[PDB]
Amino acid sequence: RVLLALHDRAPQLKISDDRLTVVGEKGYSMVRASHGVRKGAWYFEITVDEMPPDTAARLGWSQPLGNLQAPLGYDKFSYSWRSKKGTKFHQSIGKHYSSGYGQGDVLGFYINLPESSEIIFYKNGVNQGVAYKDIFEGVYFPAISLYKSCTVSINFGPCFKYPPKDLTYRPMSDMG
Amino acid sequence: SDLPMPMRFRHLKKTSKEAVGVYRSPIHGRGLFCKRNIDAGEMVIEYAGIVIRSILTDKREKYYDSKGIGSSYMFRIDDSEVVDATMHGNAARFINHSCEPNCYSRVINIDGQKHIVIFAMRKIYRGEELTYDYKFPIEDASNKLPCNCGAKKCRKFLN
Amino acid sequence: FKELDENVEYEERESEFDI
Amino acid sequence: ARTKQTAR
Ligand SMILES: Nc1ncnc2c1ncn2[C@@H]1O[C@H](CSCC[C@H](N)C(=O)O)[C@@H](O)[C@H]1O
Ligand SMILES: [Zn+2]
Repeated sequence: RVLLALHDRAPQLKISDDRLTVVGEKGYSMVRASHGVRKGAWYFEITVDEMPPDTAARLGWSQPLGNLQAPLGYDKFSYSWRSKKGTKFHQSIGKHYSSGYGQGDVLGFYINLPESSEIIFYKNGVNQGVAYKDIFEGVYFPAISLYKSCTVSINFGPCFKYPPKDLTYRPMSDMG
Repeated sequence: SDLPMPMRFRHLKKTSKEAVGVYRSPIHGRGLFCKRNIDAGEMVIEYAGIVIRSILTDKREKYYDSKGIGSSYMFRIDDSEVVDATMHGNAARFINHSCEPNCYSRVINIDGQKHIVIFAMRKIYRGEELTYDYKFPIEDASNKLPCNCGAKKCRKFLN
Repeated sequence: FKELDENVEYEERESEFDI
Repeated sequence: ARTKQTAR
């Protein structure tokens, strides 16, 4: 069963006993999921339960070497989508991607790694466009980074709140 | 009685970072050196790496010479499995060969999967360099690597 | 090389032996 | 196939 990882996480994150909800604490810190992917098309969802004033979230995929005490997308090992302004971050460079997301939004994360690799983000089921093309080769994990005490909840499947239309994938729960 | 092997092994993982260190060796290049006295028969370090089927060694060796890597870090478990530490491994990559080794390798069974673990053949004291007999298959006169282990009873070649 | 602490088991792809 | 070995 796929959860938020037990040790592979910044220790200041407040993770709930279910291992599916996480609260932030101070500066950007990361948590990865227990399972990762190396080939194929995979999907998972994140719900922003609570985003108080002056809180942000950068969500997406990370290789095992992504820095735990830094925002997702800080280095070459991760690609992220920022709640503030919808910016996309990779190697600490943020570029125009989409509109921002906030409290209550259910966000979608699609990756494709064929044996042409793609990262696509979803906002309440709607395709937000391709964010990254021909990404680095490696194992990619679902990952959450939070800047202060926001709360988000991750859903690996099997059933998603807003299954994207005409997209082929397997839920991350298949990994467990 | 004895400790259950999987407990021995976790203890190994937790402590081996603190007992061993990588330095330059008089034997060759770099090696693994004992940092605190290890008693005989104790686990020293696992030969960590990528576990592949035996049929994949010859393909990987050829692509390793396409990259010009000089030494081979593949270490055989049994007839059907080999640990490939060339691109993924731990400090055990640096354990040099000797003909009077203070360590030996043996295969262990932990939860169905198999590991290669380096055991202290004797009581090893701090400052010593850790070595084991590579036991390369003998080859012919060509492709023959001389052995500089400094042992009084050196075989004069690794293979 | 990339430093590692536990053994990883190589997962072969379907086309592992193909030209 | 020059792999190190545990035994002959
Ligand atoms: N006893 C010995 N004498 C000379 N060279 C040795 C040796 N034992 C190991 N080697 C060399 O070390 C390689 C194994 S990798 C071991 C680590 C190496 N000493 C390093 O500095 O990175 C072999 O290919 C061999 O060329
Ligand atoms: Zn010798």
